[PDB]
Amino acid sequence: MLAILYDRIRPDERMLFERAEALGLPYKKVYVPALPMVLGERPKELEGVTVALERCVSQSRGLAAARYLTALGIPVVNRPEVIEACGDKWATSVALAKAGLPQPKTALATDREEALRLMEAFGYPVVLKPVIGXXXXXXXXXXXXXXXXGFQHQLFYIQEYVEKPGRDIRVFVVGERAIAAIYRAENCPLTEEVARLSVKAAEAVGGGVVAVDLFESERGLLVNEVNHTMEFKNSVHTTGVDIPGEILKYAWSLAS
Amino acid sequence: MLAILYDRIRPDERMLFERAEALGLPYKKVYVPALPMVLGERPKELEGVTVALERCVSQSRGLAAARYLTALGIPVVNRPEVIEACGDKWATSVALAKAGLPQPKTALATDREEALRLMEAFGYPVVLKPVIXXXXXXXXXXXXXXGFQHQLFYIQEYVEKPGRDIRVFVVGERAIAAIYRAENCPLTEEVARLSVKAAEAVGGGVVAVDLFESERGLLVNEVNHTMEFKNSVHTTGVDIPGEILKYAWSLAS
Ligand SMILES: Nc1ncnc2c1ncn2[C@@H]1O[C@H](COP(=O)(O)OP(=O)(O)O)[C@@H](O)[C@H]1O
Ligand SMILES: Nc1ncnc2c1ncn2[C@@H]1O[C@H](COP(=O)(O)OP(=O)(O)O)[C@@H](O)[C@H]1O
Repeated sequence: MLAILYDRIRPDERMLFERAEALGLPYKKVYVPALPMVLGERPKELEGVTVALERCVSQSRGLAAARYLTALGIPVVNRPEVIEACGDKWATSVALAKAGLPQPKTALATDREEALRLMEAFGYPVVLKPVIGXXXXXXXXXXXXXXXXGFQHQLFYIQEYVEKPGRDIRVFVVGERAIAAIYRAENCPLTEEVARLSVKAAEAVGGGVVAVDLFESERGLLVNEVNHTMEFKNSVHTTGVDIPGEILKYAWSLAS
Repeated sequence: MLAILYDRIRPDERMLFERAEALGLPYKKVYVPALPMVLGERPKELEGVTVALERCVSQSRGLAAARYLTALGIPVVNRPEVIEACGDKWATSVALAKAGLPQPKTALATDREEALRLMEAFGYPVVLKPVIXXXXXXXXXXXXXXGFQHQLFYIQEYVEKPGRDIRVFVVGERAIAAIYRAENCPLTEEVARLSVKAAEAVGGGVVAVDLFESERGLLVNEVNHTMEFKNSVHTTGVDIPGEILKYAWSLAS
């Protein structure tokens, strides 16, 4: 049977429970915070589980649990590798580059002084984002100011400022299919071009269930971010697609 | 040519430079803190580099650079996957479990209350370590002490050790030396075999495997991605640096 791992119940999780009940798909709810994860001994709460859907709000918690499941030999929708490859912007941009996919000119610095040289070499304005878990720099003074105020110790994610003739698009990918999209809201009727780029980006980080955010730039479509635990409460009505049901079925088909 | 990535120069790095010079192995030093890492455009400092040895003291820095090198299509000794699989104790224990290797009974909690239940279920005394260093005597001590590593508690059983801790230096598919954490521990087929498998379990490459000689036999404790060896060279009389440089150079691409 299917196991839905969670910590805080959001409308998205609520919708997941309801669809599984209507679909007649065997499952059980598993509250992670209280789950004993001892290597070598399967917990009572996991008795009879053949596949799991990792739905925790906390990234660190969700990744730790996903890793435990792989140790118990239970398949988990969105493998550890995918979850970490997504929550780390530098990890994600590196994967898109290796896969030869289009994205904004991007760079990384490991100290404050090097960050400045790059921003200067890029030319203002420029953007700076946190590597884990959002600001346009106007000039050198603003740069210095922002830079002053685990594996993510002193890292600076620098990106070019993109001019956008169109609105940002968000595509919901399930396995090898793009099933819905929106303008970040109106429904964005999927086109073969958008669908194609989205699936490749999903594949570039390892496959699974992700939401790909794109920019409609003057250079064309560019990949911006890839999320490992997509939110969709509003998107269901906006697009009219049964996002939760598609997610549950995909997961169930990997049962082992 | 080979590229040695570094930030702070320690005796270990000093020894690496010297051995490369004596071996007649083409290389160049690369100061990471000042290296421009822009996706899509290879830096001047990397011109002519066919393979790299990641030697930064900072983990976050070393891992970020190793990733960049994979994007430029340059092989790096100790791939990103190995580096992170090593610097994360929960990640490393999970990998040893999947490979069916012996280790101390281990568990992980995601909140303070669950940590206590486990310590209690394990029985005192118990050990607690940072995921990325303290023995708990009883419940009172437990209560007192209590990015992707937010609020995680690594709990391990207290192991009785009739022997001394051993450290093995693994290069590829070979265990080349060992020591008692110091005397030289003449490698035995048993120790060498367990060490190579642990190295393979996290992805392979160049690592140091620390073992416990417990009452249940040999148990794997930790696997380090950037092994230190200045003292070990004399203690064991083995050319650790030269073995490391050759291994890397053989992966040239
Ligand atoms: N490099 C960039 N150039 C111009 N605008 C950007 C850039 N990166 C992000 N933005 C803008 O920042 C906002 C959201 O940024 P982001 O941190 O990437 O999160 P998300 O896109 O998932 O909401 C959007 O309005 C987006 O268009
Ligand atoms: N589970 C354990 N039981 C008893 N002693 C331990 C245990 N884990 C670690 N130690 C002791 O802790 C010290 C070092 O611990 P550790 O954090 O694993 O780093 P390292 O072994 O790489 O030096 C050693 O004296 C070791 O024997």
